[PDB]
Amino acid sequence: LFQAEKDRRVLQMLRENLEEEAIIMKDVPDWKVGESVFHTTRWVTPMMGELYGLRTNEEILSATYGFIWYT
Amino acid sequence: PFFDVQKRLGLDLDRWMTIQSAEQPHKIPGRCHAFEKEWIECAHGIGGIRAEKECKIEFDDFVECLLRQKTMKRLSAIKRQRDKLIKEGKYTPPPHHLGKEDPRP
Amino acid sequence: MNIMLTLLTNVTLASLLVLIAFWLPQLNAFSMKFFLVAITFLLFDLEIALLLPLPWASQTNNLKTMLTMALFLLILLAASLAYEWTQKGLEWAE
Amino acid sequence: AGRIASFLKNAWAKEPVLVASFAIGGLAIILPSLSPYTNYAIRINRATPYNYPVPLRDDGNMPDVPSHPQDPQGPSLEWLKNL
Amino acid sequence: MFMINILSLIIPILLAVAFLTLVERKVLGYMQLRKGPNVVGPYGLLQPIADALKLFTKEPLRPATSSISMFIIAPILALSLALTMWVPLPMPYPLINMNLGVLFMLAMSSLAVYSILWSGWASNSKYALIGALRAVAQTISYEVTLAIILLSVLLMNGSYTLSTLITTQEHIWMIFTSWPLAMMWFISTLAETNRAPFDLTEGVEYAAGPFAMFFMAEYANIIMMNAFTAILFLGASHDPHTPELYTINFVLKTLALTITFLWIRASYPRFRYDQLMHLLWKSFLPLTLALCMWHISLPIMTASIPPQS
Amino acid sequence: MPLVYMNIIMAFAIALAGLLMYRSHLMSSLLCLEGMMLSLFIMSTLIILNTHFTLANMMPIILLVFAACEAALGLSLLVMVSNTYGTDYVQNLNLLQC
Amino acid sequence: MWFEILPGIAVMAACLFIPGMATAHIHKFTNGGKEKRVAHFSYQWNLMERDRCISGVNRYHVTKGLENID
Amino acid sequence: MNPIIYTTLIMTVMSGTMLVMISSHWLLIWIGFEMNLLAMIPVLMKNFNPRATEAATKYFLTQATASMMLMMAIIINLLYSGQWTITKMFNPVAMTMMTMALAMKLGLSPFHFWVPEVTQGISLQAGLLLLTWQKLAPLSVLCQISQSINPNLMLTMAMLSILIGGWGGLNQTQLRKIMAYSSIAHMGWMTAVLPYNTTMTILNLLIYITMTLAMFMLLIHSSATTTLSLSHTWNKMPVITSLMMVTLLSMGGLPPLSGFMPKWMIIQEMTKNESIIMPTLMAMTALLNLYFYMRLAYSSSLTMFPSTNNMKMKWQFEHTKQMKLLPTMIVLSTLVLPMTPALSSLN
Amino acid sequence: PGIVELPTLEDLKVQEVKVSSSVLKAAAHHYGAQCDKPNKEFMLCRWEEKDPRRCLEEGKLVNQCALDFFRQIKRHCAEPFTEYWTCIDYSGLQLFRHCRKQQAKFDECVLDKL
Amino acid sequence: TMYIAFILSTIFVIGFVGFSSKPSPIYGGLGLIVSGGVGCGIVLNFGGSFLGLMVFLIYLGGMLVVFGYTTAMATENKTVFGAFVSGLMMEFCMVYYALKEEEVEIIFKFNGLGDWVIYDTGDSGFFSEEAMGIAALYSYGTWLVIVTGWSLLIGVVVIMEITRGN
Ligand SMILES: CCCCCCCCCCCCCCCCCC(=O)OC[C@H](COP(=O)([O-])OCC[N+](C)(C)C)OC(=O)CCCCCCCCCCCCCCCCC
Ligand SMILES: CCCCCCCCCCCCCCCCCC(=O)OC[C@H](COP(=O)([O-])OCC[N+](C)(C)C)OC(=O)CCCCCCCCCCCCCCCCC
Ligand SMILES: CCCCCCCCCCCCCCCCC[C@@H](O)O[C@H](CO[C@H](O)CCCCCCCCCCCCCCC)COP(=O)(O)OCC[N+](C)(C)C
Ligand SMILES: CCCCCCCCCCCCCCCCC[C@@H](O)O[C@H](CO[C@H](O)CCCCCCCCCCCCCCC)COP(=O)(O)OCC[N+](C)(C)C
Ligand SMILES: CCCCCCCC/C=C/CCCCCCCC(=O)OC[C@H](COP(=O)(O)OCCN)OC(=O)CCCCCCC/C=C/CCCCCCCC
Ligand SMILES: CCCCCCCC/C=C/CCCCCCCC(=O)OC[C@H](COP(=O)(O)OCCN)OC(=O)CCCCCCC/C=C/CCCCCCCC
Ligand SMILES: CC(C)NC(=N)NC(=N)Nc1ccc(Cl)cc1
Repeated sequence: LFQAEKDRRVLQMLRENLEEEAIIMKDVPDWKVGESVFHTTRWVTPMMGELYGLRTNEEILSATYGFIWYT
Repeated sequence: PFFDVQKRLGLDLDRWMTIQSAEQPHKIPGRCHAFEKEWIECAHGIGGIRAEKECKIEFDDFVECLLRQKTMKRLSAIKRQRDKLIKEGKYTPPPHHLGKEDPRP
Repeated sequence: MNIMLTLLTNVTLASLLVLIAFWLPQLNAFSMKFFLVAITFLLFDLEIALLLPLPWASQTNNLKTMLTMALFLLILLAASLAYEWTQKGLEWAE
Repeated sequence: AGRIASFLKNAWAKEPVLVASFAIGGLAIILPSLSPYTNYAIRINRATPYNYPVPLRDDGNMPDVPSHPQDPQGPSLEWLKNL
Repeated sequence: MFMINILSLIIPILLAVAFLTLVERKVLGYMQLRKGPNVVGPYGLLQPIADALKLFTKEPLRPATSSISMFIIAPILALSLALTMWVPLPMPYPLINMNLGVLFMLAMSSLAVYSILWSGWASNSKYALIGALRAVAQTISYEVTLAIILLSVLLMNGSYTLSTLITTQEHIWMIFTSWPLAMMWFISTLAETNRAPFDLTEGVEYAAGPFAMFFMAEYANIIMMNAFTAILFLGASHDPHTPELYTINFVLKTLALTITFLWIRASYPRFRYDQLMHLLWKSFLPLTLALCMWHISLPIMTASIPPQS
Repeated sequence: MPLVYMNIIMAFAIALAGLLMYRSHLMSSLLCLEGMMLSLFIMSTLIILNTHFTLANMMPIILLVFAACEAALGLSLLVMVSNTYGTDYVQNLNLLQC
Repeated sequence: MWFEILPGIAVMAACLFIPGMATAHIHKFTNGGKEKRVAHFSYQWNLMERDRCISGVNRYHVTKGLENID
Repeated sequence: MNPIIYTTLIMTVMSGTMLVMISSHWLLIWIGFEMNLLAMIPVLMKNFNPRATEAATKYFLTQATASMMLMMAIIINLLYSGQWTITKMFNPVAMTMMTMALAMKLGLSPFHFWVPEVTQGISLQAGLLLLTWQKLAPLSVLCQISQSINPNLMLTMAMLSILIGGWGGLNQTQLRKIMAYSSIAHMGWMTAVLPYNTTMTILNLLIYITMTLAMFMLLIHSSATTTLSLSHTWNKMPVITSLMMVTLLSMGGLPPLSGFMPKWMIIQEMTKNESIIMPTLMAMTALLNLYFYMRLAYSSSLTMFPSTNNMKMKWQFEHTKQMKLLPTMIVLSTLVLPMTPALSSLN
Repeated sequence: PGIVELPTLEDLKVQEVKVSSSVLKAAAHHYGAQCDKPNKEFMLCRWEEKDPRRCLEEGKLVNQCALDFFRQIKRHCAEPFTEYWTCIDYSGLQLFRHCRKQQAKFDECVLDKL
Repeated sequence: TMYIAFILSTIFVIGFVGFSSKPSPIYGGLGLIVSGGVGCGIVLNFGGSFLGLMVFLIYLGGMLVVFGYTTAMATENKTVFGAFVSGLMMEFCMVYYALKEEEVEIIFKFNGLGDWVIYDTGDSGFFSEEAMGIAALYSYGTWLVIVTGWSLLIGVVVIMEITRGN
């Protein structure tokens, strides 16, 4: 169950980030939306920055240091 | 220079630790296991010169997975554009990026 | 964060107490034998560092190999101690 | 055996700490090899599930692979239960 | 609330240090057939306060030829590291629950060694420097022995977690399991804390307020060592719904161990420096290595390896 | 590569420069030598933890052990030189000439 | 007599009682009358984060169940 | 030093070098280097004196700095490639750091001063072992990583080594310093041929090792450490002086001796790759080495320097210790030119 | 190079199993025994495809099976299960050792009913 | 974010600058202790708990204690301040360059966006990957244990022989 929930959450966050990127980068001369940086079409595990780049600092800090700082 | 005693005697002194796609304890995968495996399978058995000349796509994918230079550049460009837009006030963040949203289980 | 706050509180309280005690009345107006002990301690501390990851190493499926390696490290440590003992590195004669 | 007996007698009267340490070390080295429970310990370590038991695609030629966790096929921890 | 918890951990420790000074004086007196302080307060319950007030309102004697930076840092470091080693101790719940708590204790002690060296080098006096060097040698040797013993003990625990230590000792006592290690651990803790028969340093330059800082740090270290020994070898039963029983039992065991420290100091004469140095490297270290080998081999040969989680 | 790696490499370079520029004492040279190993340990552990190289986690421990053994050897040589000459000054090491 | 040592030992015991009892009381107070969750591993931390998310009041200790699903 | 401890340390040095030469892991190679240095220091400090202590201290400082640089290069290579296997390094900066560290270990210029300093500080056996083994190992590492070596930097260091060795040997008078500068020049030749043919590198290594062993063992036999001390050997055992003279002639590259074969093969290999100026300059610069070889040979073999009076007692007594493989090393260092095509076997 | 394909938010919506970790852990062995088939299908899909986007339907089926399992539990043994997961929730480590009585009552309830 | 790791790295570099300026052996040792503590903080913040505690314990308790002990038993300028100022200026210039934009004019190319960005979303379960990898020194790593133990024994013999004298 947790694997399915994690996959769904990751996909939803990626879609939200893609929509926001499309909204923001609508005036750049040459900027494809959702363009990958890999030559392969294989699925690549999203980076932490790719998911929490455009979110709040509290959420970023929680996601990056929550387990390390919890004692 | 290189007396390959390990290959001659069938030993495993350090070939287990040579690469990160080998057998790991508890089957813990590496960060770039797939990219390294693809690069190794491309470059195996063709020699160093041909490996450098031909498996450039695989090597570039491996290096991109390792260092994340291009991904970081893209994210920084997006962040810079967003900051410039919100400085003028033309662009406003959505509620979920603003901080008013329900997370997912 | 919690550990950092605890350390900061401890250091701050210690400094405050030391400064209060310091200014409350102030209102106005080579030995070779000793050196070898340090080197032996450093080497045995390195051996201890090697021996530290033992509790987790007992959970592996190669119990025989793990036991052999741990006993080998301990035997080498004992051999170093015995060599120093026989060569009189532990003597405090003068 | 007279010489070794005399040596042991003198060591037990002069360096009892060294005699005890050497005896403990010798027992520590020898006993695990001549023990029946080492295999039990190895099996217990191997029986502990850390990773997820990824299932296999059924091909019709897996008689020893259970189709359900409660099926009689597959490894059983009855020995560990009675231990 | 976390700051409240930190203060509740800190201030009672200092109060316990002061009343431990009082209790030590009274116990030594009664063992020596005297009475001990029973005049300053009712049954002498004002002597720590009087001593603290006098030491605070006493004139200091900071040397002109001294490094002020080290002269100030050394007592601060000593007191901070004395107070820091109480945050991972469970009683029954640690203030800071760490996955690797034992290694934190070892690192804190190893850093606490620095205070003696810095204090000796701050006075710019040759003789105090020599005394500090001898103290450093003794402390580092017994640190090696303590580290090996603590490694040996935790092989029956499965991890470096003191909560897991409590869970392991739920049934029986690690002192029943490994009493020779308990003997050597107790003696090595005595030598590390520099109590008799190992008080070679006291058998000087600091005075008035800064001296009280070192005294409090040393007594806090003694109490912490006794509490750690009680947790490690005299594990009490923990009930999740009534944690106060475990706290009472743990405090009683810690008091018993500290009283035993005072008892030993009263009873025994003093070792010589070379005699206590030969005591470790030629009597404790070989036995410690042999018992470490035995405790490595025992879980494997008996199929009793503790769980990692 | 992020800026943390840049700072670690800069620290290693500074420690290396300090070793190559003696002032009076040989002890300071050993201290600068030990700083380089600290920077190397930090860089190695950051790289290994970032890439989840599980089997490589034992490399920093081996590096630390060997470098501490080298430090002990250097301290032994330094105390021998100090016993011979009276001070740990590098100026006394001039009997041999090129 | 020897029982005159007890008041000092009593004060020491009272002082040493405070840390553990205070820690337990604070842990039960800041977690809704329950023991503080021990997140020694990433699995436990993920469980805590999921509990906080499903609670929605940004408190992991606010537990929900059958009355919440249906 | 106890004989058992001495042989244990020698075997530890050899085992470290063997680990370096057989390991396919950078961590294991670094471990081998560390073990080699650790076991080598007491060999230098065997005969205890302030000069030996100073030489050992300088050697330790140099080797520790080189090891730190090598480990930094390994880490940098790991950062950009994530590979531990010793192959063509994937980062130019890491390759440059590795090349500089290995040059410092070998003694190539401008990292050469410690070579004469330590060689003068330590005794003859220590100098022999130092030169031979401590140049055997890093050359193996360089041969393994040859395909990524920067030719410009490698050839610059090689030519600097040749020139510095020639001039230092010209000015020096001490036999051990002369041997150190000779070693520097020969290492320069080897590293010059390295980026083109590791087989030629190995051939030069073998010939240089044979000649150095012969020369050092002759010096030990004659118990001479200076020019004037060697000038008295003709009055006690003139055979040794003649053997030393022919060995010195061979080390200078004079045909038809064995020393001409490495220079000849290196010149051929370098001129195959359309490189003429470098072989020409390298060949012309060896004349300085031959000059100080000939100057040393004048004082010992071709002339008769004045002797002393106790040399009569020296005549009365006889040498006791026998050198191992001395005649074989003398023959192999002067009469193996007609066996040159064995470099195919060496390949 | 190329455009990453991502499913739209409409097909990423499904009724989540909104229960706490204590509730999930209380009904863990029974959940694994009863909803074994969809869970194993989803895990095999994930380990073969190596792509989250290729096994969304299996995840939805897993969620549906979990919801059905919890509804079946609530219809019959709501109170014994409530006591069991209340007992489990108190412990910081959520151990099964301290609730051997509530677990026994819950197992007796589910065995008799379902 | 708060650039906590970046601040720790800057403090690490500043301590290195001080201890390489070397006002005195004791002050350099103290600066090296501070820098070691900062590096332990860096690795602990990254997530290497066992390796950070190992560096703390070994380095500070054993390695820098014997350095001070040797220095303390010996007891035997504008250049230091100038070097310290130059190092601080260089570090501040590099930090400003990196924060303003990608400082690629150095021999390496650095992009500054976040050590949380450079992380990964993966996670283990009911075990520590670092702890398991380090404990693999006995199951795997048999050769490493043998060579390290032999090196340590030879180092004991070496320090015994060198300090003998004669
Ligand atoms: C005078 C000498 C001074 C030497 C040191 C000077 C520099 C001090 C630098 C401090 C760095 C702090 C690092 C930790 C930052 C937070 C990281 C974190 O959250 O870690 C979680 C970890 C959690 O522990 P864990 O290992 O159980 O983590 C696993 C469990 N999870 C993942 C669930 C958390 O915390 C620790 O490891 C605690 C130990 C920290 C050790 C470093 C600090 C030592 C402080 C004492 C020495 C200095 C005393 C100075 C006194 C005054 C002198 C004048
Ligand atoms: C100065 C002379 C000292 C003489 C010896 C004093 C200690 C006696 C024990 C043997 C010698 C010391 C050995 C090392 C320490 C051993 C610790 C030990 O076993 O301790 C035993 C007990 C605690 O053990 P316990 O039996 O309670 O714990 C049971 C543990 N489980 C459940 C795991 C089996 O502690 C003491 O007796 C404390 C002694 C020191 C304090 C003296 C003042 C208090 C006197 C008793 C007060 C009783 C009421 C307290 C309040 C109750 C409220 C409900
Ligand atoms: C084969 C011919 C060798 C000739 C030369 C021999 C002497 C060379 C120098 C010493 C080399 C030692 C060999 C080390 C190779 C290690 C690999 C091999 O030994 O396998 C190990 C097997 O472990 C064994 O217990 C041997 C451990 C090493 C031997 C005991 C210690 C010997 C130390 C020798 C040097 C001591 C130096 C100091 C002397 C005083 C590791 O087990 P591993 O495959 O991975 O995983 C478990 C799988 N099992 C269960 C099937 C084994
Ligand atoms: C947790 C820490 C607790 C620390 C204290 C624990 C034990 C406390 C025991 C106190 C028992 C009461 C002591 C009373 C002593 C006599 C009081 C009186 O005699 O002194 C007066 C002045 O003394 C003070 O006012 C009383 C102080 C009592 C103690 C206060 C609490 C102790 C301070 C706690 C500080 C804790 C921090 C320090 C830790 C080291 C002067 O009165 P006087 O001039 O003759 O008047 C004439 C006498 N007549 C009336 C009968 C005719
Ligand atoms: C009745 C016993 C029943 C059990 C018997 C089982 C077998 C026991 C076998 C015991 C072996 C005998 C060892 C005792 C002899 C030790 C040598 C001795 O007698 O002492 C000499 C001398 C001490 O005399 P000093 O006080 O220093 O100088 C005196 C100056 N006038 O000892 C030495 O020289 C050192 C020799 C041993 C070094 C010990 C160093 C640490 C080694 C112990 C670690 C144990 C590891 C276990 C590994 C065992 C397998 C190898
Ligand atoms: C058997 C071991 C004993 C030998 C070693 C002991 C060393 C002690 C050396 C004695 C010399 C005294 C100076 C050393 C300690 C300095 C203490 C100090 O600075 O106190 C300052 C403080 C000043 O007054 P305040 O309290 O600040 O203001 C309020 C005034 N009522 O206290 C004082 O009154 C002291 C002022 C005068 C004392 C100094 C006079 C003697 C100085 C001569 C130089 C001797 C230096 C000793 C050299 C030691 C090596 C040979
Ligand atoms: C060992 C002797 C000198 N000590 C004592 N009898 N009492 C003691 N040093 N005085 C003291 C009392 C309380 C406090 Cl918080 C600090 C110092």
